[PDB]
Order: sequence, then structure tokens, then C-alpha cells
Amino acid sequence: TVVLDDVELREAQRDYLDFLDDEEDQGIYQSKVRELISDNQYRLIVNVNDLRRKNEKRANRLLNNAFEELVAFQRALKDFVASIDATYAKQYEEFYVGLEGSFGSKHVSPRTLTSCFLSCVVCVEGIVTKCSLVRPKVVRSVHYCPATKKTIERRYSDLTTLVAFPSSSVYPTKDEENNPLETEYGLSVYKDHQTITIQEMPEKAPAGQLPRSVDVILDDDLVDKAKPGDRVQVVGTYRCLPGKKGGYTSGTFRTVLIACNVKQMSKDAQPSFSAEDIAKIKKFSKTRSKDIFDQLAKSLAPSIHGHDYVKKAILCLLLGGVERDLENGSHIRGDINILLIGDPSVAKSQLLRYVLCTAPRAIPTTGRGSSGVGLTAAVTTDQETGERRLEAGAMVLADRGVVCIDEFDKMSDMDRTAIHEVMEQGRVTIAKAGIHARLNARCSVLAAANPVYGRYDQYKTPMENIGLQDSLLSRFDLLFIMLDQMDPEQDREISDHVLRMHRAAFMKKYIHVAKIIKPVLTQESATYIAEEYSRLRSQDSMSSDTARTSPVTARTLETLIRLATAHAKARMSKTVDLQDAEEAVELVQYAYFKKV
Amino acid sequence: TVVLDDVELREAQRDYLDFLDDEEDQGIYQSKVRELISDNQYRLIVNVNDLRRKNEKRANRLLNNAFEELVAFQRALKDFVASIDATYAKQYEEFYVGLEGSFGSKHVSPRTLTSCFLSCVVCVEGIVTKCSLVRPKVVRSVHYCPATKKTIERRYSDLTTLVAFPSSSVYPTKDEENNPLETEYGLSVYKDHQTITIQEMPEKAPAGQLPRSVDVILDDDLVDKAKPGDRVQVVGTYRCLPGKKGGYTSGTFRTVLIACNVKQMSKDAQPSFSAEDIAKIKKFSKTRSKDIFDQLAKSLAPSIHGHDYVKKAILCLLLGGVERDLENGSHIRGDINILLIGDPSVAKSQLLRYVLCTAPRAIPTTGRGSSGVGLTAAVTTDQETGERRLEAGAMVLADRGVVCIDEFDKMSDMDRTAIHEVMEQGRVTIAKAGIHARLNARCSVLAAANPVYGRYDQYKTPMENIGLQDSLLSRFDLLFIMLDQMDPEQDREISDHVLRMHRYRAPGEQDGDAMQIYEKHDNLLAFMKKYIHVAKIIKPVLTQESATYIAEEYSRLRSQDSMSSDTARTSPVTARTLETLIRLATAHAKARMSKTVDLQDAEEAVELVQYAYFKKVLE
Amino acid sequence: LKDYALEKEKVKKFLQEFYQKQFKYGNQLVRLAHREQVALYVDLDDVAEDDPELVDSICENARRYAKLFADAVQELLPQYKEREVVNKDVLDVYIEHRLMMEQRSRDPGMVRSPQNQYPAELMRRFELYFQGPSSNKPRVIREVRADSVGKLVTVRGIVTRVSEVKPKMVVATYTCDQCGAETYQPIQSPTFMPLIMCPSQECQTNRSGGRLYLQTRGSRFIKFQEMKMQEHSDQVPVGNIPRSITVLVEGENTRIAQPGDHVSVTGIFLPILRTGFRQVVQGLLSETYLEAHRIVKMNKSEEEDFYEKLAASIAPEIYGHEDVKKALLLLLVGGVDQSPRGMKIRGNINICLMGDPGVAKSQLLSYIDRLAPRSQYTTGRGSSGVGLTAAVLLTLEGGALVLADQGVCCIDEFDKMAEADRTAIHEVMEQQTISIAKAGILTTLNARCSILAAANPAALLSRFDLLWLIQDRPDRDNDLRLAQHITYVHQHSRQPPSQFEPLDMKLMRRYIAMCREKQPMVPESLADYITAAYVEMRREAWAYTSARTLLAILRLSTALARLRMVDVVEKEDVNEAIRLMEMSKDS
Amino acid sequence: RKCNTDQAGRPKCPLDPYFIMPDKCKCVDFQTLKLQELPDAVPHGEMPR
DNA sequence: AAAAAAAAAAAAAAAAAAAAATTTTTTTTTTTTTTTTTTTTTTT
DNA sequence: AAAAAAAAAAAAAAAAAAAAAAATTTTTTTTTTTTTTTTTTTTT
Ligand SMILES: Nc1ncnc2c1ncn2[C@@H]1O[C@H](COP(=O)(O)OP(=O)(O)O)[C@@H](O)[C@H]1O
Ligand SMILES: Nc1ncnc2c1ncn2[C@@H]1O[C@H](COP(=O)(O)OP(=O)(O)O)[C@@H](O)[C@H]1O
Ligand SMILES: Nc1ncnc2c1ncn2[C@@H]1O[C@H](COP(=O)(O)OP(=O)(O)O)[C@@H](O)[C@H]1O
Ligand SMILES: [Mg+2]
Ligand SMILES: [Mg+2]
Ligand SMILES: [Zn+2]
Repeated sequence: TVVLDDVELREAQRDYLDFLDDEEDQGIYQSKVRELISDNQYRLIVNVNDLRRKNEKRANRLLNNAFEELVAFQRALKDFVASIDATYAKQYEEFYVGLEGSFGSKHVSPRTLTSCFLSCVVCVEGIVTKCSLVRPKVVRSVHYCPATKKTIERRYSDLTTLVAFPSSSVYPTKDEENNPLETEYGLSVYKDHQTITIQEMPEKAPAGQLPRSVDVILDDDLVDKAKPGDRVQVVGTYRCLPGKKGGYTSGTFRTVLIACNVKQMSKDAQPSFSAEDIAKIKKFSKTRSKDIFDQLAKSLAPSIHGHDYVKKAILCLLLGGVERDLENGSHIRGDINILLIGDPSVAKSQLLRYVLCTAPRAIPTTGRGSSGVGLTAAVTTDQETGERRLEAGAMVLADRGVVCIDEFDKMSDMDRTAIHEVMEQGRVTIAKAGIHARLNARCSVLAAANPVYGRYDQYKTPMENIGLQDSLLSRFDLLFIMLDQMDPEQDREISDHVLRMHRAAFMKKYIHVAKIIKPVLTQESATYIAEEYSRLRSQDSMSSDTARTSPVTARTLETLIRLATAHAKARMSKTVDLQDAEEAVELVQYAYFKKV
Repeated sequence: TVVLDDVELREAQRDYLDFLDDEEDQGIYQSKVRELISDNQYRLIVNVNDLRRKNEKRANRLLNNAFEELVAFQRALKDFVASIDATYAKQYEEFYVGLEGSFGSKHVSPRTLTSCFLSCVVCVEGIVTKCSLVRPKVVRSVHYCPATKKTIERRYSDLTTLVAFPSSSVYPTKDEENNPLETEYGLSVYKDHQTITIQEMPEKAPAGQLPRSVDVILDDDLVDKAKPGDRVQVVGTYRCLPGKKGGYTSGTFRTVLIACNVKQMSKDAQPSFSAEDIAKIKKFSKTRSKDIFDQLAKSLAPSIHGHDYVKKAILCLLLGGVERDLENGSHIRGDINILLIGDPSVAKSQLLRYVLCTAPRAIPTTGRGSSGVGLTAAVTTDQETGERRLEAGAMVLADRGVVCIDEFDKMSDMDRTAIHEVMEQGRVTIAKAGIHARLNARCSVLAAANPVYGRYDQYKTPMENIGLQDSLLSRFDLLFIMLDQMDPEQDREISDHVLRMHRYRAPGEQDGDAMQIYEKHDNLLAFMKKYIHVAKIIKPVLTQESATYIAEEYSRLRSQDSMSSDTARTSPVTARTLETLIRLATAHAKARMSKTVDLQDAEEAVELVQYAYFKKVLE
Repeated sequence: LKDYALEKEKVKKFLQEFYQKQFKYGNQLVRLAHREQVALYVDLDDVAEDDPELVDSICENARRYAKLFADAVQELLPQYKEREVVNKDVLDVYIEHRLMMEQRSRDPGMVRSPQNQYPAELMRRFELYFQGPSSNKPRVIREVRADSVGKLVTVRGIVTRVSEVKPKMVVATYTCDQCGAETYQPIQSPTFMPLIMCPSQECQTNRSGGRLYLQTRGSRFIKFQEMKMQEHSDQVPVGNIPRSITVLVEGENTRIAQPGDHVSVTGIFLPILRTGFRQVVQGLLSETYLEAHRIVKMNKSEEEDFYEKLAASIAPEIYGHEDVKKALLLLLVGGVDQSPRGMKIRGNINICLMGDPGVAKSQLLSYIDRLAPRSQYTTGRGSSGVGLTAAVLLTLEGGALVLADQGVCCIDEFDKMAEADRTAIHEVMEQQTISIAKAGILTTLNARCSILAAANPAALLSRFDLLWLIQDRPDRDNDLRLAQHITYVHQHSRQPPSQFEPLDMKLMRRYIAMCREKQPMVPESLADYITAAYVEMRREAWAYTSARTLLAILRLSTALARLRMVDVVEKEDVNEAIRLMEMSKDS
Repeated sequence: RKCNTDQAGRPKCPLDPYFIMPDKCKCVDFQTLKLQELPDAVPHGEMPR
């Protein structure tokens, strides 16, 4: 049979084509359809808030009835992109829609998702837990008869959550006169297929409760969108799977979520670019360049008083240096690592949490919160296919980002021996019997530690005040000392500022573009750094009662280069000048020399 | 499971697209396409000899395996007629391909339709036997759900020959929500369907053997092209049928012949002309219009001598008068009817066999061969529905045709009176308790009676010597008396003619073993059919002069003085004789292609009756 | 594929807004609401007067629009309803009671299932049919084929058979043995299965049986008739037998057609599924009937000297026989049927034309057959045996005489008929009945027909009322006159213009019916004169006659009074009757 | 185990014709809890029901 | 050096899935047979 | 020429052949979820 008339379907496609047109009203979806055409994509994404704004009743129909309205939507998109382009619409055979925006009662978690939302469009929060091996499902299978020289093509359809009989899912193996066929794999069509398992986000679940999880199904251009441990938010259709041919049914209908869209946490917001953003950042770059770093570091973490040099170093780690890779295969890392250490109540954890709130891909961890295998990667067994499997630790997740360690001194020594890999290479050489690997874990480490004896002993050398060895302090590019100086004006200003704060976005834009920027250094700066490091590498550099803090090394020179390049990234000059070199010299001097 | 490409189908469709492409050739099939598009007919008839000469291998392939081959042919036909006119090609979901030509080994008869010819387009002559009710068959059925304001179109595939599944045969009645669906009969689409039964002709069949017949399924386009009793040549696909589902089968496969086309095997509806032949007839008329009746009359029935008046009269019959149906349906007939009465061995039966071989839709009736219910129509019940059907008789078959009555004298009085209303009004009003009807048989009758005593006695009057009532001899409009004078002189005449015809041979075609307007004037001695066929249609109205003259001559004939004593009337002069005068005048004018009956034709008619009727009994 | 709600509003617009200014359909709607009218006939010419494309849609899709028109008029009745119906019929009482109780327990806000409703045809008490558009051409039964299925064809043909009005179920009604709620089962198929269990909400909730019983009392029936119509002879092709269509009649269309008449049916061609058969071809075939929406009877089944004027207008083709024409006109008009104590006397003339060949006996006979309102024609052995009488098919269906009952039977070659047919004809002449006592039949059929006979030369003289010798004998002047007449006929396809044009057959049948409905009396004054005339002819015949002769004179006198159109039998009437009898004698 | 929808003159639907349309059902939640005897209510020597 | 956390491997149980499966009876159709009417044919 | 007798025709009823029509859940398997035990690796 074929439907000739359908008021619902016809009006659905009419309303959709009207909505997706949008050229006369602000061109939102005209721009989006042109964008996916030019970018060669066929899964549009549609703001349900705008759909409600235009045709609210259509929106309610869409939400409360998913499969019918979505089929109507995707076919209307097919016709619309057919109008705007011909060969493209012919090339791509079916144009999907995904949904997005605010889904008031339907924006749920795997706990609150009851059967009330069956056949409806839900928006489920929560982490990912499983990610199946991606597999092609056959959708248009071509065969060639060797004897007859004729080619056929059986077809299939997405009978995922509808009635399915054996006739649809037969696959040819014989010709009509018993002349066995040969399948043409390349001429056929295929659709990758993955299945993940969302779980209620571990914090948001009520305490002492075994968590609730919901299965999710993924198809073309959605398979490798979320690995395990992703803070995903899946918008999709919640439905029932038919238990195949029965003769006795308990009535227990298993359920899934056919995902019509997949998103990560919004923090990784590299695309947020616009005319106002470029205008203001160009103003900032051009009208002032001799105090970009000073002003930015000053306004970095306004809540905490002082810490001028330490905050400047935080900004140095945040921007980073420049990863210098060599033709031979050598790689000299571009990322600074910092160890705050100081008296209690000197905002060490607050600087850490500041980085965690602001930076992209910033991972918290506390001293004995993660023990080894958590911090670096680990190797588990699949336990179904027998093979090994790699479980990415905090550092691996934090690759090209930052890890903030709190209670670093109270972190076990074994963990620090583990991060001996990462603190210079950015790579973890995990290995067990069945799998060897070399995982890119290239990420900065900010750390906080309290000194031995609970509080910093003012009248002892830093090597005696720190419970860490020359090796570890060398792996850290920067070590910083903070002491509560109890001077009267100091106490006055710190308490005044604290009470004042008891009574940004441009920075977020600036940081990642500056990270993108890759300056190069001048010969003036090169000679200057060579002779400055030579000055430092000398007993004459230090003096009695002013002991060094960390064992000065070629690492110290290299991290001075990273600091200078970082200041160049701040200045947007693409030229590490003597200004940057001098500033890095001042920073390393203050960080590396402390009195006794 | 849509096929991407098949070399066989692609090749066959290309070959037949070439075959239809007729411009570099004379344009025959292109002209056929254009005329059928103009007609709105949707079957094109392709000659198998044409197909064989252009590609013998495709002819072999098609005559060995029809249905898919003809699917290729018909798809090519649809593409071709779309190129000529896409708008018309869109009109019909399918177009069809009839056949014609020399089906040499593929010409058998239903006795000889063995199991070797399956899926092969067989050619078969035979007589119909049944005519099932032409009833619709649904092909594309539309439905409307009023609860959901929905419409559906279930689709059906004509699997009359292949395997058919219930999933294909479902007629929907409820939606997915168990709502009621109302059929949309008008919006649906149907094709007629009729079964018939061809039979081996008894003239062809073995003498002592039971009949053998084959079933024929005429779908649309071939609804009423075959009634019972007709001679028909059927060309089409003998196949097998599917037994309905069931876990058991005997091997039996009752078989049919899904006819690809059926044509009238009589081969007597033959107006086949050319423009040159039309011009030939036109000049033949106009150049010598005044002598043309005598030209035709002398021409007609060669291989017989004299009887020139009878040849003129049989021309008046065959050319026919003109039927008249006045304002209120008072139908005055326009056929001649001739009674040959004469001695034996006067070629009366030979004239009858001549008109049998020549006149289209001529049929023989013997004295006690055919009888009444056979002669005229009949009413009989069905026994499959208890309903009264009508069985058309010999005369009704011969409606607008000729019947040759051999030995008219021997038909008993019951049938001799049963022929009365067909003789005058050309209808048979039959009726029994269920059904009644007025079957129409506008027939013409050439009847060869023989005299009482086995030979005419010259001295006895014709009324004494004819064993037929004045009642009937009124209805007959001409009675021609054929005596064997037995004189040696006319015997020399007839004898030389007869033995010349015994000496005439097939010219050149034979060696010694036994079995154009004008003719090449063979010393020992077609267009007749052409000219008389065109002649039949003209309605030459009577002129005032002809009507007054024919009226006065009839009054003279009625008056007794017009016959001298010693002559005896052969048929009493009722008003039927006047109408005879008018009809013979019209037939002569039709011979002339006059467009008006003039005094020439009137005086010829009066000459005809004066010779025919009044006989000189001698003492 | 059109919005049927939109079209429903359009048909409402047409029904409400049509006028001609009297609001034809508005008044019919008022009559409907009052129940003074059980069937409404829509006129597609009137539809096309404003919306021809609507007529196009109807014709291409009829039964759908029958349903839509019916529903629209149902919806529109309360708008025009003025006063309460008088509850004429038990059906009307039932619909009133059902409306009462549903309005009682309605719960107006509440929503109910689609099946908890009265079937839409159960409450109508009005039929709706279409009168086909004049723009459509009347088809022929061979030409009406599968491409006309579901379409409003217009066809013409002779009705050859019709069953008697039987009641047909349209909505079966049932009553539970538990819940006291009626149940309704509509009907579409020719046959049906009756329900067993009750779908009432109470029965299902209590989980009791509720094995409902069928009630013939609370159900709806409609009158149902079926007729077998067939082609006229004239429109058959050359070699064929005429073809038949099975027309189905129901409602107020029944009891119109009777076996023999000529009809024109506007009807929806439809199929019927074929079940209980084992054919060859797969798929779905269908016996096709014709739902009849409008039956009409067409053609023969619809001035001091008026006698001579009408008499000379019978069969103007045939020349002369003017007094035979006068006598034939009397046979058509008839005399009077008086009702005395114990006896009944037929009032029908019988005429026999005994004649020489070629005097157009059959032409006169056929003209009478086609002219007469209810007529039949037999020619020799065409209709013998049970062709004149009735035979059983079971059902008893009439032959020529029974068809010509209350009419005219025209028999040709009277002398040559079979002995049995002659005997039956004699009984019909004597008593206007046929008493059959054959094997399958025992019956006394009522065959009231004037008999017109033709033949060529004692029983005839004794039986018949008038017997006319028409013998040709040659004559110069008169054969010239006949020749001039017939040759003018053959030239102009028309009679030669007399002083007055012959009157048309339609007006002829009209005047014959008007004269037939004008039964006059024989006075008391004229008894003396008519007795005198009768006794006089007895003297002359003594120097064949009998009481039949007096009855013939009386019937002819009454017929003459009928034709004269006023007053009672008179001197001039008896004079002309005796003149006709005396000219039969002179024949 | 029988398709009731009978169509005349046609072979019948197969023996076990029915498949559970998942799109068109009404479904409600359900939770299978485990309850245990109140520990005070348990007798001295006895495992909780 | 002892404790313990994790890993892999092994086993039990509940839910879903898999698999197995001709025979008897009824109805149309065809074909003859028999009765009774009609028709035709032979006799006085 | 009409009556009597016989033959054939028409129509209803019956007997067999062969193709259609109808009825028609229960037991076993086995994957998946869960728990349990012995061991090695790691931490106190
Ligand atoms: N320089 C500072 N200015 C303002 N507040 C400070 C400063 N140093 C410490 N604090 C306050 O101390 C509190 C806790 O300090 P925290 O970050 O826990 O240090 P630690 O990790 O040494 O305990 C915070 O509420 C923070 O505001
Ligand atoms: N007029 C004639 N001209 C020539 N030959 C004739 C003529 N009449 C009779 N014959 C011959 O006499 C034979 C008579 O045959 P046919 O006509 O069958 O018998 P009948 O004449 O008794 O009907 C014919 O074969 C024919 O050859
Ligand atoms: N008086 C007349 N006027 C016109 N036509 C006549 C007359 N008499 C006879 N005819 C013609 O004679 C023809 C034969 O008459 P017909 O109907 O056979 O009489 P019947 O049936 O008694 O022999 C008819 O076509 C008729 O028109
Ligand atoms: Mg702290
Ligand atoms: Mg007659
Ligand atoms: Zn009930």
C-alpha cells in the first residue's frame, strides 16, 4: 500500500518546510542549511526553543510524538536542501535532524526518566559508561549473479523500534533458479552502529543509591562522539525494543534511547567567535602591548589578594609555552608545571579551584583521592571479548589541558614516581601482557602542597622545609613559596580585600586564541637567556642565607625559554623579545631564590 | 529486490525499440503508433514475419518464451509512444502488443495444443463455445478512513499466471487503529475480465471424435471480440495455472491460453483497399456508369453460361436495396429475396455456392439439415444461474448477410412459416416465460427450390407445378424460373462453355498433378468484392420521374390485361411487388454509384420483374 | 482526493441556496422534516447550474457522494423542522424513543467511543438519490464496463423480469439478556453473520455473557427489489444477442418497473465480491449490479370529429383501411367494465384482421404494439408453449398475455398458432384469465387484454367481437393511389401530407388514457332503439349471430361514448357501432 | 495463534501470525522491591523472613 | 612482614529465546438420469 | 385436414471426484546477570 492523503503528514511537512526556510525571518536556518551544505554535513541541528517560538503547537506535537514528527522533519529537510541544491541532495540519500535547546519537563536524568516519556524526545544528562565497538549495519546490499551477469540490490530500513518481520531482514544467498550469488561489498551501502550506556551523573545521584542507567543507540556521524567517562548530554527518542517472535510475552518492554544528537560539556568552547570578540581582542592587542601580561595577571583571580608573581606564573602555565617538535622525531615540551607551596591559609586550593573553574580541560584531584592507576592510565580486561583495554586516567583525560593536584605533599610517593613520566614527556608508557601503549597525556600540572611540620619553618633552608627530593623538584619547572607575612599593612590590606569580596568572558576568549598562537624567539633574546642562565649556574648567583629552592638545570634554561615564549603569546607579538626574556628572568629568579 | 541491470532485458528492449523505430524504413510502425494514438486504442499489432526478417533470433526467443519478452516489448512500446507523445503515454499505465503473421510451427489446433508449447505464443483457430459474463477485476483499490481522514491505495499485481500470495491478495478494510475503511470504488481502478472456450472446428476436426477445446482468458481490450459460435483465430500464451494453497498437490496443472489477440477467422470482413484501388473503382463507375450494371452482371459468376437475368438479380440482392426506418420505426425492408425454381442440373446450387464463397457473411441452410429453432433463434436456460439466455440462430448470425437455402422445397410448413418475420421485417421476436427479445436478422435469402414431380412440366401452370403457397410466394420478392430447354443449339453453347472450364487450369502453377479492374482476358475464360462492398453504402434516392414511372408500371402489372391469355402468373402481384420494384431500382442505382435512382434503373427493374414473374405456359 | 468536509459544506450550500424562486430543495427539506416524504431526488442538472465540477466529481465518484449527501441532509433536517412529527410509523416511534433516551442519559460534556452511537442510517427515515445529468449520454449495456465501476451511469433498456418487494436488512438490532441495551450491526454485504455476544459496557464490565438476541422488531428494513434489464434490439450490433444488466432497486424506487416496460435508469454501477466459487484467475473478480437511483419509464411505457381525426392518425404509413383504423382505435380505447350481481362482463373489444397477403396486416399489428401503453407482440412460433402463459423459475413469471394484462396482445399468424396457444387465447377472450394446471404449476393467472389478431383465410366468428376481411383485388385507379402513397413513403421517409398532419404517438397515448378513464352509462331511453337494431340484424341474419353480437354492439357503443369524451351512450354512438359491425359483415 | 481476519477465496494467514507492535502500546513503570522482617519483630533464634 | 585491595576465573540462576509441527472434512463441479412438456411425425 | 402416438428437448434432482478449507502450545536452550574463590599485586 501507499498513502495518498494524510492531513497530519502533509501539514507536518508544510509547517517544517516553512520553519526551515527562515530566509525572510533572520536567516538562522538558511545559514545553518547553507553551512551544513558547504561543510558536507547532513545532520542538521535545530533549536527547539526557536521551534516553540515560531510554531509552538508543532513543537508540542514534536516532543510528545517523536518518530512520526521526526520522519516528517527529516523528509522536509530532504526537500528543502533539494531546493537549495540538487547534486548534493541526490548524493546524500536521507537528511537527519537533531534537536537542541531547552526541553522543560523532558530535560531529565536517567533516574527521573520513567515510562511516561516513551516514544517522546527526552534530553538526558549523565556520564557515559560503555562504548561498544563501532559496527556497520547493512542498509543496501548489492549482489551479482556469476552465471546470469545481472546485478540486484536488496534494501533495508531502520526497523529499530518498529514491527519487524523476517522478510525485511532476509539477506540473499541464492538466485531464483539456484545459482548462488556474489555480494558486492563496495557497491553496497553501510551505516556504522554503536551502543553506549549513559548513567546518572555520580554527584547528582542521591547518596547511598545504586545509580540508574539507560542504554543509547548511535548511528552514522554519531558513533565516535563520546568515549567512556564523558560528561555527555544525549537528546534522543526514548522507545521500546520488541522482544522478537514470542508466543508468550511477560509484557516487560526493554527500552533504549535512539540518539538524535550528542553533546559534551559546554566548557570546551573553542568556537565562540564573533565580530565583537575580534574587535575587542584586537583593541586589547594593539592599544596596549607593554602591560598585557601585567594587567591580565592582575585581573586573573581577583578574589585572592597579592600573589603577583605566583599569579603571573599561573598565567604562564595557562597560556603555555610552545611545543617545539623536531624533524628527527625529538619533542621538547611546551607546557609549564607549577608547585605552589606555602603556609596554611594562603589560598593554595583556591588558586587550584580557580584554574579548575576557568581553564579548558581542567581536572581536579586531591592527594590520596587518586592513587596511581587513577592518575596515570590503567590497563583492565574487557571480560567479554577477553582482550585487554586501556582506561584513561585523569592525566590522559587532561591531555592538552591542566591537572590540579591538592594536598600534593600528602599525595603518596608512588603517585609522584608514576608522574615522573608525564612531568617532562607528556606521555605515559602503560603496558601489560596483551597491550603496550604510549598515551598522549601532554598536560600541565598545577599542584598545592603544605610544607613539612605543618607550617613553613621560617628559619630553615627550603630543602629542609620541603619533603620532596631534587628529582621531583626538577621535574616541576616552577616551585613557589608563599608565606603569611604578618606585617600590619599586609594584614590591613588582605583583610580589607577579603571583606570587600565578601560584600572574565573576554579572558576566556583570550586564553585559547593565545594558546593557538605560536611565537618564535629572537637572537637578542637567545643570547640574553644563554648569559642569564650562565649567570644563574654559579655559586656567585646565590649567597649565604639565600639558598636555592630547586636544583637548577638545563631544565631551568628550557623552562625559561617556555616562560619567555608564554609571555610572547600573552603579547600576541609572535616574537619573543627582550621584554619577554627579562620578564621570565625576573620570574624564575623570584621563584628560585628565597631567604633564610 | 530491484534489479540494477539485466543484459537480457536491456538487449531485448533495445532490439524492439529499434524495431519500432520506423523512419529510415517506410514508416509502417511509426504510422501504426500515430494512428493508434489518434484512435485511443492501446494495442499495437506487430507482424511476426517482420520481426523474423529483421531479427530471426528474437522471433525464435519470443515465440519460445513470451511473457518477459513481451514485457520488454511493451516497455519499449511505452518509451516509444512517449517519445511520439509523452502526454498520451502517461495516460495508460500499460500499453500492449498484439501479434500477426506466419506462426509456422506455432500454428496448431486445440486437438494439437500439446504440452510442448508452454510459455510459447501459440496460434490456434477455432470456434468459440462459451461467453462468460464480462465482469470487472480490481487492480488498484483506493480506501478512505473517515475516523483519521486518511486515504490509502492498495495495489494488485496481475498474477493470473505466476505464483500469488495472500499478502498480495489482501483487500484492506481496517486501519492500524482498527478504524473502519470505506472503499472508494470510483477512485479505484478495474479491468474487465472474461473467460471463453475455443473449440476445434467440426469442419476441421476429425470426423468420429469428441470435441477438444481450450480455455481463453480475455482481460481488458478484448472484452466482446468473441461470442459463442464465432470463428476466431486466437494467438497467445499457453501457460499453467497455480493451484490454490494446500499442503498437497497432485501433478495436475489445468492450463489456459491467455490470448495475446483474437481476430475474426471468417476473413470475410475484408475491405482492404489502397488509394489506387479507390481511384480504380471511381473511374470504373464514372466512365461507363450507364453500362456498368450489365458489365457487373455479365462479369459475376463466371464458370457458368447464360442466366443473365438471374445474374442481374443476384447482383440486385448482393448490392442490396436500401432499408428504410421511418419516423415511428415503421421498418420497410431493403433486401431482395430470390427463389430459383427450375429443372435439375441448372447450376442453381452452383450459384448458391458462388454467393457462399463470395458474399461476406454468407451461410448455407439445407432443407432438413437446419430446422426452425436452428434456423431462427432460440431461448434456453443457463443451468448455472437458472436464467434464460438466448441462442442466436442461423438467420440472426446472418444479420446483414446472406443465407443460401438449399432445397427450400423440403423445409416443412412449420419452418416455412417460422421464416416469415425474418423474410419481411428481418426480426425474430422470441420469448419464453423468463426472457423475451426481438433479435434482429436483416438477412437476405437466395433459395433454390426444386419443382414438384422432380422436373418442370411445360404445359402445367407454375402454381400447380410449384409446391409452395401463394402466402409465401408473396413474401419472396422474386421467383426465377430456370428451364432446361434441351435444344441442341443452346446445348452446343452450354457444352462448349462447360468443357472449356473443364480445360481451364491454374495458370502455370500446376503441371499435371491434381490437388486490377478488368481481368487479363484469358481466351479459355477480387475487384467484384471491392466494388460491391463500396457500392452497398450508397443511398440513391428515387427521382420523381422514376417514382411515377415505377408506380404506373406496377399499376399495369396489377391489371389483368398486362398478361395475355395463355400466360400464367408465377407470383401474385401484392404490394410486395411494388416494393420489389423500388428495391431493385435502388440496387441498380447502387451498382451505378448514382446517388439517384433514375428512369434507366426504373425500366431495368420493370424489365426484371416482367421477365421473372409472368411465365408463358404452352399448349 | 478532495477535502470531503469542504465538499460537505458545499453540498449543504447547494441544498440550502438552490431556488427556481421557490427553494425546491428547501421545501423538500421541510417535507422531509415533517415526514411527508420518504425519498429525495437530487437533480444533477440543477447541481451543475452553479457547480458543474461538483457534478463531475459526483459522476466520477458516486456512492461516496450518495453517503455525503445523505449525511448532509440528515444534519440539515433540524434546521428546517417546524413542528413535531405525528409519529406515523412504528419506526418513527422507535427513533423518537431512542433520541429521547440518548438525550436523557447524554452527559453532554462527556465523550463516548465511536461505536457507542446510533448507526448513521438507523435514524434517517429518508432516502437520497440522484437524477443523472442531461450532459451525460445514455450508455449501452455492452459499453458499460470496468471503467464505469463506482460511477453514475445512465442507461436505457427493457425490463424483462422483476422480483416482488422483499424486506432487506439495513441495520440489524439486538437485545441483551443482561444489560437491557440494544446493539446495532450495520449491513453492507449481501449476506451477514449475526452477532452472539454483547459489546455493551455493562456486560463487559460485569463479565457476564450478554448473549444478545436478534430482534426483527427494533431493526430497520428497506423495501428491496431486483430487476433484469436488457438492451433494446436496435442498439445491439449486427450479429449479437442483446445484453443484460442486473439492476437493484430499493426504497421508493421499488414497484415502478414491471416485466416488459421500457425504462431509463440512472444508477451507480458497483461490484459485489465473488465468494463461494473456484475460478481460474487469481485476484478479485466481481459480479456487478447497478444500484438504481432514478427509474423512469420511457416511450411506450410512460375538433367535433375527434373520432375520425384520431382514427386517421393510426399508422399513417399504411394506405387506406380507414374503417379498420376506426375499429382499431376502438380496440385501444375499450368499452366499459360493468359490475352486475354475480356476473362480471369484460369490457374489452377483440379484433381479427383476416386478409390476403401483402395488405400490411403485420404493419398495423406492429403499429398497435408500439402505440399501445401496455402492449405485447407475438408472431407465430416465436412465443409458444409457455411464452404466452407463465412458467416457474422459485417464482411465477408471465408470458405475453400476462405481460399484456390490463392491456393489448397483438398476435400475428393467428391461424398458424399451436392448438394449445389457440385454446389459451380463447379462454383469455372469454374470461380474461389463464387457468394453468401443468406439472409444476397450479394457478389462475389474470390476463386482462384486448386481443388483436392477424391471419389469412367458425371459431373466429363465434368468439371475436369484430372480424375484418381485407382482400386485395386489382384496380387501376386504386393501385395507382397505393403506388403513389408507398413510393412517396420510400422517397421522403414520411407519409404524403394529408389535409392534417398525423398526431404524434405521445399525444395518442395521452388521449387514449383520457378516453379510457371516462366510463359512461347506457341510458334507459336507448334500450328500445338498441333492442330494435339487434332484432333487426337477427331478421337479416336469419333470412351468424348470437348474444355475443349484442354485447359487441354495446361495448362498441360505450367505446364510442368514451371517445366522444362526454355524456352517456347515444343514438349516434349506436349508429356508428352498427356501421362498423355492418362493414365487418360487408367484408 | 490464529489471525481472525478472514478474507474469502484467499489462503489464510500462517499459524503464529502475530508480532508485538512496540510503537503502539501503553506501558507503565514497575519496581521489584525486597522487604525484610523488622529486626525487632524477628524472634530470638530465627533468620529474618 | 602482614594486611588488604584488585584481578581473573568459575559457577548458579532467572529471563528470554528457540524450536517443533498433517489430517480430516466440506464444497464445488461435472456428469448422468428421470420426469414431464413440447414438438414433430404418422395415421385415418 | 385434424387426431393420436412417438421422439426429442428442457429442466430439475442426484452421485461421485477431486480440489479447497480449517484447526493449531509446550518444552528445551542458552545468554546474561549476579555472586563467589583463589591468586597476585600493592599498600601499611
Ligand atoms: N591572599 C589571600 N587573599 C584572600 N583570601 C585568602 C588568601 N589566602 C588565603 N585566603 C583564604 O583562605 C581560605 C582557605 O585557604 P586555602 O586555599 O584552603 O589554603 P590552604 O590550602 O593552605 O588551606 C580561603 O577562604 C581563602 O579566601
Ligand atoms: N447454366 C449452366 N452452365 C454451365 N453448366 C451448368 C449449368 N447448369 C448446370 N451445369 C452443370 O450441371 C451440373 C449441375 O450441378 P448442380 O447445380 O449441383 O445441380 P443442380 O443444377 O440440379 O442444382 C453442374 O456441375 C454444372 O457443371
Ligand atoms: N396499403 C398499404 N400501404 C403501404 N404499404 C403496404 C400496404 N399494403 C402492403 N404494404 C407493404 O407490404 C409489405 C408486406 O406486408 P406484410 O407486413 O408482410 O403483411 P403480412 O405480414 O400480412 O404479409 C409491407 O412492407 C408493407 O409496407
Ligand atoms: Mg588546602
Ligand atoms: Mg403477415
Ligand atoms: Zn449487554
